[PDB]
Amino acid sequence: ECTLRALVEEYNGACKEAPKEMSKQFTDYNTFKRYTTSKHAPQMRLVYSVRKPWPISMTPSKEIPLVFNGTKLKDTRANIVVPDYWSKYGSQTSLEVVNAILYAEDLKVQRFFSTEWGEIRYGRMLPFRKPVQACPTIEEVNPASIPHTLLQVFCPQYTTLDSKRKAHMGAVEKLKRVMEPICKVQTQESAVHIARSLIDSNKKWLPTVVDHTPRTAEMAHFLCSKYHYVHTN
Amino acid sequence: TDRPDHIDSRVWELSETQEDWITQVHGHVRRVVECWKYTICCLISNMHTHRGAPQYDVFKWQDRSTIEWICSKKKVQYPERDTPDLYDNERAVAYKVLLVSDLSDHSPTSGIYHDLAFNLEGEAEESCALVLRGSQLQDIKGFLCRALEWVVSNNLTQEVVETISGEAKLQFSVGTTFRTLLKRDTDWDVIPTPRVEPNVPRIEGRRWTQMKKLPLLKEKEGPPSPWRALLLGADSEYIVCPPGTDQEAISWIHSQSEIECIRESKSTPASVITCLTSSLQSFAEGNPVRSRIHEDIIAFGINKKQEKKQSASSSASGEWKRAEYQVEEMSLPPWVEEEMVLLRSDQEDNWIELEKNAIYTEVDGVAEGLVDKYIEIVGRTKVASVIEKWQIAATRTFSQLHTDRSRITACPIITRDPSGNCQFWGMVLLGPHHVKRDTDNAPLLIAEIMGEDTEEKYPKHSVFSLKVEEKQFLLSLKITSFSRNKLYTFSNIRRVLIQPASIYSQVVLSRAAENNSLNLEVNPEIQLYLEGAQRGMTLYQWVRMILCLEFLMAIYNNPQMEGFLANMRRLHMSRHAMMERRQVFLPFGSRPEDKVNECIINNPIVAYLAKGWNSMPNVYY
Amino acid sequence: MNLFTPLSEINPTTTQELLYAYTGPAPVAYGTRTRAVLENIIRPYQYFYKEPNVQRALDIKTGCKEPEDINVEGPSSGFHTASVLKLADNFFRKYRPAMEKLKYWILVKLPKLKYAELSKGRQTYSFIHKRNLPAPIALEETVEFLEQNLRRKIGPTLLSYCQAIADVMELDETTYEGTYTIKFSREELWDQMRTLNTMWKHLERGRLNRRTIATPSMLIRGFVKIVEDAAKEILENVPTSGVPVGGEEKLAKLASKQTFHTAVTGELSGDQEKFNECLDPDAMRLMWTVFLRKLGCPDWIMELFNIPFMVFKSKLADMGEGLVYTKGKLTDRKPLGEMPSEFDDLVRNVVGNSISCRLGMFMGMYNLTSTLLALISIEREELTGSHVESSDDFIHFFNCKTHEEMFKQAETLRLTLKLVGINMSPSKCILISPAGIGEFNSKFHHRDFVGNVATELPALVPNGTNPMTDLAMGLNVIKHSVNTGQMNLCTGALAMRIFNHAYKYAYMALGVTRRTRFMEENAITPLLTNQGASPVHSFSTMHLDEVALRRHLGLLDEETLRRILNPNNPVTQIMEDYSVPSCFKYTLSRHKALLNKEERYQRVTSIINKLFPEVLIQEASAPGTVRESLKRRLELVVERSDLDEERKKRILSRIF
RNA sequence: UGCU
RNA sequence: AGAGAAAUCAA
Repeated sequence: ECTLRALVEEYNGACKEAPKEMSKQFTDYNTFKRYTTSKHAPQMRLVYSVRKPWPISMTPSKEIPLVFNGTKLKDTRANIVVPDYWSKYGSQTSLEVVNAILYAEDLKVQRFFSTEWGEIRYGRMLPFRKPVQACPTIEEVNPASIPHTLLQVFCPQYTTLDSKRKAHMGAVEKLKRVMEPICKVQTQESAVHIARSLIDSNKKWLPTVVDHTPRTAEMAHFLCSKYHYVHTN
Repeated sequence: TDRPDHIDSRVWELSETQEDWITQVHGHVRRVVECWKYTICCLISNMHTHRGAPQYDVFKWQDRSTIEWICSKKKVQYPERDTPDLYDNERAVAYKVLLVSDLSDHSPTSGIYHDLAFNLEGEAEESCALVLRGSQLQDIKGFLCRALEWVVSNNLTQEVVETISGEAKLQFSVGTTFRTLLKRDTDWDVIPTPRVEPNVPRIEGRRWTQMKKLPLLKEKEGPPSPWRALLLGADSEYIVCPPGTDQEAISWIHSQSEIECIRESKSTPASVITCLTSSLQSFAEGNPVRSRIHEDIIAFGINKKQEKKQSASSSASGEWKRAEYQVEEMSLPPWVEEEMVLLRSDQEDNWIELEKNAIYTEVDGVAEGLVDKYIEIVGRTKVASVIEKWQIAATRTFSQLHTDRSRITACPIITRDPSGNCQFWGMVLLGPHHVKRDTDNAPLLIAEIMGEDTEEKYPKHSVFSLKVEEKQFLLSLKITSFSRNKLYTFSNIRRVLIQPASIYSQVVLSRAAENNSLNLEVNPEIQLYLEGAQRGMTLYQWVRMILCLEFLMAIYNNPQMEGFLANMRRLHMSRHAMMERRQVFLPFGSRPEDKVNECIINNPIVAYLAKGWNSMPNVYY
Repeated sequence: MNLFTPLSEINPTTTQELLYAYTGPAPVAYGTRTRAVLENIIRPYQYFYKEPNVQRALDIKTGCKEPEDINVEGPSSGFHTASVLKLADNFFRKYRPAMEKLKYWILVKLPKLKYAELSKGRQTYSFIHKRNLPAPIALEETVEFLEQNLRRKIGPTLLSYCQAIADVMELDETTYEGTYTIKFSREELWDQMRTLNTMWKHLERGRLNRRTIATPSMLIRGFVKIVEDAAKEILENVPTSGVPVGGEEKLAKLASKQTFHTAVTGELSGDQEKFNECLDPDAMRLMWTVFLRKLGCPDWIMELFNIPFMVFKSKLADMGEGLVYTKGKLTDRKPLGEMPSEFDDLVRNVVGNSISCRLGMFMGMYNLTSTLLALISIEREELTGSHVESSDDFIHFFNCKTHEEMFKQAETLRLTLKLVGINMSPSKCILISPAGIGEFNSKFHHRDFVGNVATELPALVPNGTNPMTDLAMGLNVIKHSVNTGQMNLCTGALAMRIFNHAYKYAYMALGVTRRTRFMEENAITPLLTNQGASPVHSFSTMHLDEVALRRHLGLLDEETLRRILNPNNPVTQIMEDYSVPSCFKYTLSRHKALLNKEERYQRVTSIINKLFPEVLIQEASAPGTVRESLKRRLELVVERSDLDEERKKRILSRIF
């Protein structure tokens, strides 16, 4: 497949252009993955960046330059309205593509609109914060075994016997069934982020007046407070 | 560090990284032993072919994924630490090179893989000798005997033996030269071992004195503080304009206007009105940015740094001395109460138009109802209009303060009522700003509409008379250089509504908690120390004054205000404790008011807060 | 101020958040830090003795002092050695499980620490270019320097990095050849390792005077990292520590404990005066040595724990640009020593542009270790109360029987902190005898309720990047503020509305704009919040992505849904983003010898990111260099392909 | 050149 | 000029 020759040519280019850089140790990756001379925050410049005449940088593609006096292509940089042009009079994709491009978001939304809420009643409750699991997970996976579960899900061949041993079985297969369509449509970084978010059991400090299940702990900024408490299903 | 002469350079380079040798006990020896094992593996696996494939493939000192690939094809798997050094395809068995000083202890290590025990002097174990060919035994013997004279040449004997005996141990080594450097600025060694006998001396201390009376903050004396905020605030007004864009309103105003000075200040010469008129014309012809006129030099202080430096150099006289900076002491101005009263005045418009969020749960309805009622409480107020004016002015000033233009930019302060009529709050005038740092100040010429004129409150503002269709309004004009960070933080002045909203929300929710039903219409009686005595007042008015005072504390924020508030929080806590009939005790040299009094210099609202504190009872008993 | 003190239906402590300056410019520091740093340096020498004797006090190597030398009235700088031994022994004897975790950390977790985490730090002064640089750049500079000087490859572990730092110091001469070669001596390298870069602390609130912050060099940051990880491991298991893990339950639990009615309660809330400039590094050396000795730890562990503080005792704090001198109206910038000033005592400590300082410390370093020094002091038989310590701020709980014995315990607490160099501020510590009213860090306590009050208002603005990600960021920040108790129903909803309005304005969608006027002229109805449509989120919906909500409620319908989420869109083709890749997930359009190095590192990162799918899930742990690892992985991935062997060797023939 |  | 607050901006 052309991907193999692409990797070979990129390897040859990296070796030719960067002699000393390739000679660094492989374990140094965790060091030079963040090598950048860039540092407050774009929040202080976004208002002017959006109003720049050509804010959006767009890769060459099939976009009309002038529509109803649009001047939206300079051949690169694009116009601020081309995302809205890509919402009407554009190109569509398959229904499966849009169904699989977001899965964890759908799971979070459906759990919101699936629970009946009782009558909110007020009192002098004093809420005390305990560390509880942030969001519900597809299966109970220990924090230590999450990297190995992800390793089995994404790259089974680049693993080791004990990596398989200290990986929670069962959740790997369900993660595979749910991430097979997601992997092919999104990038690998996005795929691994979504998968870990599906399996991560991160204990976060949340307000607590009664014992919280992960389902209840996911939505806790409005269920209980110092002056109100509504009881779930 | 140097490579042994009996080991090939490739093996040494491969060993360089395979394990961390420098932080292990007896380094440069475990590495040599592992190189010996790898060389043994190479010699056993040297140019031997079986079934058209190499007879021995070494599962050692190479990338792991290759081992898993080869083992997967062979229907076998090995974990990390009992990894065989080599595997034989002819017999489908795995081996590990494991040197032993003694040959009598056969000691089968594990049943997963067999072992190839070769002693240092050369002879092989009976099993490993009978399972391998003669040439392999001979050349392994040669390599081991060569390693033997290498060892005896530099007497590596005992530490090689203990390397063979057991697993590596981690060590950290500090040299003798670094140790002398480390001890230059201390009396103890690297590991401190003082000879003193552990004990806790009984030091004689002082007593704890009770705060029987609350401290009284020192009211400063001097000239009354002027109004030093960026904009007029409570004394701000707007001019109603016909509906349209900003350029249309500016054109209308410029076409129907007459300018005449009523009060000219030395700080802001009256000759800079030409710049304002020129910018009005420019922004009315469709060019927000205009060229530079002669009066712009005075208006924006062009080349003021160089000429002042030249004047200082010419007037230099005396001797160099340490810099002494003086902050002039000022008293509480009488206009703070006037601003408090005016900012609470009721307006006709809501002045707070924030889009309602969605509602899905019963909880969301409560929050939205509370927010809407809070907006109703503090919306039809002058302070809300001033907040909107500050938001618009700061945003329009900041959006044009991103490049390094050397020409004047116009940033009108124009708001639109629900009907559509434009409202001329004022104007902001950017000067040449070659800004490089967020701290650097950008020259501005603030032109805006007064409601009343007071020379003592505005000693630096120039006052002009404006005639706009038989209606007269005052017109401020002040030269001000104002920084980028301050403009950015004032562009989000709407955040000040949170604290009064917090207080109102907590009061309403406390009512909701005391009963068993939300009301959203409760307006209880809040008791306060007003004019010395204790008189109550309603929640809606209380929240309304809180918003005005917080707005003043926000537009007047400096090291003095933050220090005053930070050091006054504990005195507020102490007052609450004495309210709850509780005793407040202090250590020996405790003067809590001294930490607050140092922050009261010239800030008008710090002085106003100090007066409010002093107008309160000192003892509660 | 009388308006902030209600007398009915609501407590003055409940209105405590009105005494803050969230909205309003945070003060920025101007000009030189030289006066501030010289003032910070002179304090330990001023209060070392009962009477100011700075000139004679500039001869003390170890801050040990006699008990009668301790100033019970004013600040006291220095420690009592035997007191430190006894207090450390007492702190070891109790909380033994906490010290057991330290043993496991040393034996198991410490050897597995990598030096790659040193790249996740603050700006670090680089001794090569003599300028502040980002942490990864300085880290790789130092690693390359050690490799060129030690003729060996530095191991991935942090212990290997510290060992390399140790062995590089015995070399008489060190070089950094590579167009650009600069020499160093043992003394020069030692001075660079000792040098502490100082800079103004900006955007700080709650102070009238500006302070300065000092940062370590990469030659000592590994040792500091080891010591601070050990300190965090200890503090995470002791009940008396108010570190980020302790501040949640400790204060709330202490505010809820019942007390016998006949007993006498009490809370001491206060700040430690001159905390940074009073502690001596030898006290921490001694405490750490006692801790390691009573664990039976080996001697190299003791040396590793002691090197950081010993280097600190030899610190060369950078003065800065010099002191400000006036000749009337004009001003000049002059170093310390050229002209007389109020710091003429410290002229003898001037080394180049740096200054020697043995006594005292600097802020921004050894934050967690300083907390430990404040908790061994609490370990006394007289002190039977409850203490919580967090850097320079503390709260203490007294449970006594008589007021006189309570005052005796309070004085014992005041003096025992003085035995290690910790002076609580007399004007900042307040004791409430009857019941519970106090403050700690940012929390404010009244009766059974503890209310966290923020120091900085959440930035209710988009954080840049793209609308989809920063909408989620803003909602998450508001949710975090609500969860901490700072906000509630109405405050949270109002913050949401303010952020939403600033969000709609920040992407040019409010009012009559070019984008807006484009939508209604091309019949582009608005469907998203960034487009100006009605907001889909609510108070109970801060954790949900916009597009999923709009699909569930039937807003984005189906035809527009396909088009906006098409993966092949022209516009397109990281910690808690939780946003879908769509068309609105776009990006905006924004010493010189380093840029090409950045690009080379980025390309090598890109090739590794694709050939190794396991390098994102975990950390890169494989012996060998980048070249051999990539080549072997290429060979392995080609040989496992479905292609026949002839194509396999055809592909392998072009690899070089 | 249009944030209540 | 002015902003400002322990010293800078007014390239």
